Amino acid sequence: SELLVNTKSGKVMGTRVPVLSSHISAFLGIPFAEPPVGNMRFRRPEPKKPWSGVWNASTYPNNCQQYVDEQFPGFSGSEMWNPNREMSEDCLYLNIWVPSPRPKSTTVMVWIYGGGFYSGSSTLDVYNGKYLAYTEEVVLVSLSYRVGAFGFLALHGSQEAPGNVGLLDQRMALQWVHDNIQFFGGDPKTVTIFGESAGGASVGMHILSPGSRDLFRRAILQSGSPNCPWASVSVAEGRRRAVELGRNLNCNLNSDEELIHCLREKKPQELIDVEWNVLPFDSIFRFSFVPVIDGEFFPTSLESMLNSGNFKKTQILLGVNKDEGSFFLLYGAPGFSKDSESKISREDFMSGVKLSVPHANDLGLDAVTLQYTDWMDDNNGIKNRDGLDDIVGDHNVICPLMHFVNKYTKFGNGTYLYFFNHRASNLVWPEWMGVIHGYEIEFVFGLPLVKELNYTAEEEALSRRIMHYWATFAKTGNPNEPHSKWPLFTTKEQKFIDLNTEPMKVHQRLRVQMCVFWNQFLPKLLNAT
Ligand SMILES: CC1=C[C@H]2Cc3[nH]c(=O)ccc3[C@]3(C1)NCCC[C@H]23
Ligand SMILES: *[C@@H]1O[C@H](CO)[C@@H](O)[C@H](O)[C@H]1NC(C)=O
Ligand SMILES: *[C@@H]1O[C@H](CO)[C@@H](O)[C@H](O)[C@H]1NC(C)=O
Repeated sequence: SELLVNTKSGKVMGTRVPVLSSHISAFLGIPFAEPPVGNMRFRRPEPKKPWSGVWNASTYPNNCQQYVDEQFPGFSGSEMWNPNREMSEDCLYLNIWVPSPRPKSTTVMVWIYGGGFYSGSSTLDVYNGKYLAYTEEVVLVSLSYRVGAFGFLALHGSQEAPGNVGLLDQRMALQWVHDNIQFFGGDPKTVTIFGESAGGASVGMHILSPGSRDLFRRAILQSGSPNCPWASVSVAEGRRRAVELGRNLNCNLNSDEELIHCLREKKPQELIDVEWNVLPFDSIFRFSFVPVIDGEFFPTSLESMLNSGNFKKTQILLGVNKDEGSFFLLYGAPGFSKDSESKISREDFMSGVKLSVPHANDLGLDAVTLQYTDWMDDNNGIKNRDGLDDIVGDHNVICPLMHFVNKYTKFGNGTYLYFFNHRASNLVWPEWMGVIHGYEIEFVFGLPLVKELNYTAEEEALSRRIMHYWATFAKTGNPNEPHSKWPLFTTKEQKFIDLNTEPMKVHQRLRVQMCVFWNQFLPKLLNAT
């Protein structure tokens, strides 16, 4: 039977699922590690003990314990990202969608969710791999990993809460896939990891980390880069945040062992309740528990690794959306609201600048402000709103990604860059938010192919184009159909393409004007001052 698979960890039984008037197999909730509960909380994941009998892989697993967004109760726009299954620390499972009939050795894609390392679920409707698996005939895997303090509390030096364990969870799932995907018809030597936002930064981190490199072949990064300003902290800052968390739960802070023991005696929600209290500055696009530059998972600083070519050399496909910053300004910056056009005053603009570059001194805040203000029309509310949107997106996603792509391309074996700028016709978020962070995902996963979802014919065609670009690249290292063009991104030309419903257009030097400011000038200014 097609729904029965014997793996090295034991036998699993899947389920048939309908998709676009057809069907494929799905093995949901396959465990890849021992439950990270009790004394195991904060510890590195342990490989799953093989089992006898048949594991029921017919239903989605629990979602990891995480902060739940209740900023707009009942609103589909935000609810679609919240956990849609019971939360539990016993959450280390993966999902696999397999074409029917079962392939023998086909292209494999592994998805990594990316809610800023503090949230995300492999079970969201927007992450349903059945459309992509089916349409492109690939074996689609979505993994899970601990988020928040559970996945990233870091007390460097202790073996109890070393930090980066959520990245280790990802690595274990990649290892399981590498070891067992052949049994589901996938080619373990042709695995492409892909992810968005923190998932995109994660993908880059596995490209960098020596211990993760051999577990996959190619990589796709969507609106996320490993060098993003919010994607990691130093060992010292990580330690400070762990101590501060303990201080918030009235923990004994006499030793690491004292602190860790206390944190393990707290219920999941108690940790989540005070998680946002440990940030060092009032800021946006900053998350509490993220990867730590530790000397193990990351041998040296990211920049020196990038500079010396110390990373997996292969092909990558990546890009960004037009208005990456809007979501974060909506959730926090003074002046933005979901139901108004959010025209911004000069004063709120400046408050926004400060929330956006929290580490900067006044001179630095002045430099940014100068750079993004139209001094002829400095009180124009629309311009202030849009400039702030660009500041957030440029600083947090685009420029860090452009720096990564340029550093990578000097040593890689092929780069393909895109700029996604199509606003979905059925978007429930206000128009001022534009092409929002995370909204290219639904096209990558092919939801536009589903009639009831209300997309236009043009949108369905865009989704098919994107899915085929992603799948062809995963299979060959080139998104273009041989003898059927998305140009290769090179150090010299630096070409990229737009992804929308209009005829493809090739461009060059994506936001180079602003990224020279964020990647070369500002860092220099903050270091001199
Ligand atoms: C940090 C973050 C980054 C984006 C990616 C993401 N991914 C998730 O899985 C859950 C929430 C989210 C986010 C939170 N909130 C919903 C809109 C997308 C963004
Ligand atoms: C688990 O598998 C059994 C069959 O062995 C099935 O009846 C059940 O519905 C599955 N999941 C549930 C509902 O707990
Ligand atoms: C990738 O590597 C192969 C051989 O190692 C080489 O022939 C090819 O030119 C490289 N491609 C790129 C885009 O660098």
